[PDB]
Amino acid sequence: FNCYFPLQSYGFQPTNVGYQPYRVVVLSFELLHAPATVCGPKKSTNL
Amino acid sequence: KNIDGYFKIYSKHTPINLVRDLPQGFSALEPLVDLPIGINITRFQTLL
Ligand SMILES: *[C@@H]1O[C@H](CO)[C@@H](O)[C@H](O)[C@H]1NC(C)=O
Repeated sequence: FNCYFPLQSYGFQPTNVGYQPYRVVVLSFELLHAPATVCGPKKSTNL
Repeated sequence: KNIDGYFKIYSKHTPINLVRDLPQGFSALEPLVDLPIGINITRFQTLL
């Protein structure tokens, strides 16, 4: 009805500078007190 | 057991010829692998 579909298919197509779609990624880090599951690379050195 | 979020599993496989009770000897259960689970434990049961 008047209150209509709030979703809409994006205006891109295999045919479709401001209208260029950009991809985005985020690594949501849960900083709560918990066991470590993701840590950085510790580049070892020669002995 | 689980402490500070890291599950510590200990195991030991040794032979014995006795069926009455626990035999004489000493054995230290070795933690083979650490598991980061972080779960509370107050109850448990055996699945047979
Ligand atoms: C462990 O107990 C605490 C007590 O407040 C609770 O907040 C937590 O959710 C419990 N852990 C799990 C995995 O439910």
